[PDB]
Amino acid sequence: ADALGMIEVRGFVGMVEAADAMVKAAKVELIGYEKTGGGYVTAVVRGDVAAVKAATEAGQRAAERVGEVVAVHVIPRPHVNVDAALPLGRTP
Amino acid sequence: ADALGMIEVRGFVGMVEAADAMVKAAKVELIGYEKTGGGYVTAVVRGDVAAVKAATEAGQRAAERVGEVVAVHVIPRPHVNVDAALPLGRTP
Amino acid sequence: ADALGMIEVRGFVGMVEAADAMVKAAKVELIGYEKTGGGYVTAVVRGDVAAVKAATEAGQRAAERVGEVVAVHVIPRPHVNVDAALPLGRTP
Amino acid sequence: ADALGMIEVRGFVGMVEAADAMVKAAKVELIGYEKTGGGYVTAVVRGDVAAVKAATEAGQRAAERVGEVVAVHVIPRPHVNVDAALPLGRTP
Amino acid sequence: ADALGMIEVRGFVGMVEAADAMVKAAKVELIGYEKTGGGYVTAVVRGDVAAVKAATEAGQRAAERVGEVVAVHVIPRPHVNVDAALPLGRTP
Amino acid sequence: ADALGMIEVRGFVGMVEAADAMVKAAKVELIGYEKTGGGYVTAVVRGDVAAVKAATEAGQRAAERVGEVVAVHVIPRPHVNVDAALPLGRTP
Amino acid sequence: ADALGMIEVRGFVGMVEAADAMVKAAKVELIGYEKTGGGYVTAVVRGDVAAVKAATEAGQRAAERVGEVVAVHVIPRPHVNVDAALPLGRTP
Amino acid sequence: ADALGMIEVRGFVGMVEAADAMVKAAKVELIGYEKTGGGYVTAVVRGDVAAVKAATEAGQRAAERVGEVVAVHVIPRPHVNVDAALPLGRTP
Amino acid sequence: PERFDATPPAGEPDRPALGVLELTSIARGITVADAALKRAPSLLLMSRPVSSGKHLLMMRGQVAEVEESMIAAREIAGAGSGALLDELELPYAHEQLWRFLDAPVVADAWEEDTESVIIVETATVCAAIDSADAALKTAPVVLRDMRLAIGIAGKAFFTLTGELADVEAAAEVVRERCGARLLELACIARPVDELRGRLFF
Repeated sequence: ADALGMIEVRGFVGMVEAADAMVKAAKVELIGYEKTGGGYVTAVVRGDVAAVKAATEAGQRAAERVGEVVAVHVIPRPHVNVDAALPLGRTP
Repeated sequence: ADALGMIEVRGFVGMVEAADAMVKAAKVELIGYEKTGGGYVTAVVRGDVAAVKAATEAGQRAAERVGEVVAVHVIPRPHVNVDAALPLGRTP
Repeated sequence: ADALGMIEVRGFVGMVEAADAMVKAAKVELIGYEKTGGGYVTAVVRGDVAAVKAATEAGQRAAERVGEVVAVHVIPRPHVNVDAALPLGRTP
Repeated sequence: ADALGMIEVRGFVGMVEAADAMVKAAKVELIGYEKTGGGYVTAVVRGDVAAVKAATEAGQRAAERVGEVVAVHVIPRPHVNVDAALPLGRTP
Repeated sequence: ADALGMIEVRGFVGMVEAADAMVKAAKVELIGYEKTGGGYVTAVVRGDVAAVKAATEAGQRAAERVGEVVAVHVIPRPHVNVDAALPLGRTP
Repeated sequence: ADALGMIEVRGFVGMVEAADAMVKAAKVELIGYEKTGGGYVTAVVRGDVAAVKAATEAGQRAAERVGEVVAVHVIPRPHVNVDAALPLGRTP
Repeated sequence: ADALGMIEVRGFVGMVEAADAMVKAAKVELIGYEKTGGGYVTAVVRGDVAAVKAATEAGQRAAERVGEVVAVHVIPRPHVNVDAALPLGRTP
Repeated sequence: ADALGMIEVRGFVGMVEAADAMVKAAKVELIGYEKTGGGYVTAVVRGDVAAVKAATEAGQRAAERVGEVVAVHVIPRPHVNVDAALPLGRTP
Repeated sequence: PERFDATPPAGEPDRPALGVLELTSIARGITVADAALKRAPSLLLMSRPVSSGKHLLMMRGQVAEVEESMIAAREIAGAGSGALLDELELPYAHEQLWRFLDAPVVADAWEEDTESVIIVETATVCAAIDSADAALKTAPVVLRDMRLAIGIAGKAFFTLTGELADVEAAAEVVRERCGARLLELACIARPVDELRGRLFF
């Protein structure tokens, strides 16, 4: 459906700051977050590609001031099997 | 049954990028992902051997651009005990 | 009862390649796998002493290519308290 | 009540080797194993003080050969609050 | 019909090890072996193109440990005159 | 009668690659192959002179990549004694 | 099913000494011998994996004294296609 | 049945001189000869171990004067799986 | 006493291997014995204190089981004080060797087809069993009698019979497989009719 956008921070605090900057920078929908252990947490927003492309580059800019940003990436059209299997917020 | 392909990434973002590049490279079936803790997550595709050999070689090429890739490996004929014991999507 | 063999890999992919090579190289039984957190996964095969003694040294050779082998060890007679306490696939 | 003995190993294979050597070395009772995450697993035996004092000093000698031993300690009387609050085998 | 795969080894032992690695690595059909004299023997597997491409590169890796491999080659579509003249297990 | 083309390879695999490239280069007729022992084999094609002149120079180019090529030669008009005495496919 | 063991000797005398030492070392069965030409001859014993692993390491030690050993290798479980294609004494 | 003796010569002439000197040396029986290809031939005599032990050391002395001797060996008692698998003269 | 047979019955698994341990002490003889029975499931044939004060272990099983029990047994025996005198690990013992292990068997009669006799004595038990096994494998000889370190203070002897050429081939393989443990060998090429069959009496 909508475009996918992610921030991964080794730390809950930087992930919450990144999620706040993403939902303030553009019209996105913070679906939740993913905990892969070891302190890694991934904030996942999901909206159309210009909004999440502005939102993730604002959230990376706001999250590098407080945390250790591992990875930032935007998928413009996520595949239907990726939305069906991986927990991305639009599971049918 | 079908051939097996795996991308292990220390990070959820690189694993989602690898799991998207694998299913967009060819016709493979992303059965899911295994979380071994410590930030290591493994996307597991499973399909016929040409599709998974193109899929994982695209997912390795696309996951090293965003994250830390631990291991990439293709099993063309996994044994029936491997499917019966390990959760690889084709458990009888 | 039957002899024991284990491959511990820091990574799910190397453990799956080890667990495939052990059940292909000799007549063993992959009873399952143990997740101890932090990225460590242990494939546990179980069969008579010659088959597991060949299978673990084949799975160590096949698992050093793709993963990180932590420990390889063969217990030819696991004690009855070990099978009654640890989850090794022959608990009565 | 009974004397306590513990082998903590960063790894499942070293813990299985130590748990085999403890119950083969002396007459103790292997009650289970504690998974504190991050790769650490603790084998817990429990019997009278000479048997656990021999079993841990043999299981440490057998577990340093195959893995990484973190901590070895024998408690001859654990307090009743320790047995009632911690999962050590004799919880009423 | 199906794609062609060959491992030529100066030695029967390396040819048998290469044939075993080819039939264990993928779904190929070991149709026989060709004896051109002088100690050269050619193991010929036959199957679809990705399976034989994985099988011959597994058998080359497993046959150089036990001998000296002369030639490794995969033909994706052997011509009907080649299968009619050369003994490749598909002579009508 | 028809022109004659030959590729001699020390090895069966290079001869099969040569005999495949000769019949895929032009319209020739692979009548077979001669096994002179010691590992030397000779793929023998036979057809009209421009087709075999293209076929042998494609088979020489394709057989040097995979094997040891001993001799490549084209005979545009073989004598009738050469056909009647040697096994060249057109024995009356 | 049964494990495979082979000694290849450049010479009939060293191969007969190897094939005698293998069947005197352990309970193996000399199914036959293969003549690949060029002086290379290969003796093939077949039995369970510990017995053939002792038999071939006795036959190598008794065959280096009188002959030229080319290759020594043990296959603990040859696949059913290997026994169905290659002449190894257990053809169904 | 009786003991075994062999002279392997690269060449027919040295083998005939060795096979003459063995049957003129002591009471043996030239059962025949084995052609392993590549120019290697093997003369095989049978008899009790003193007679073949004198015959082979006369045949090695008489065969090095005329050709190239590869291997000389005497088996005092070939196993019953060697006479019944290898063409040595006592096949039932 | 039926565990010293060559072939097992139809309701029993096959155990063709053999392992002999010889130890200067008896206490770590028992320690080596139960360590070897802890690691791999080897059927222990005997744990017997024989003369000149030494403990003799004999174990039986499959090839991998005997090999694993022997590697445990020799990593326990050589612990500081090197009390392992000699060892032996036969992957497949000969069929005529099994019933000479438990008791000292002596021979009282031969057949008329017996030309020559060879008597071999070694300083250990392991060298005697090793040389007897090699000489039974390489030549058509018959093992007649065999004494293993009881009553003769650690030494061990055995006699073979057969054709003179066969027992001299057995003499060659025994002198090769012993080397320095053979005390002295004797090759009687024709025994007296007052001594054929009845040597020790």
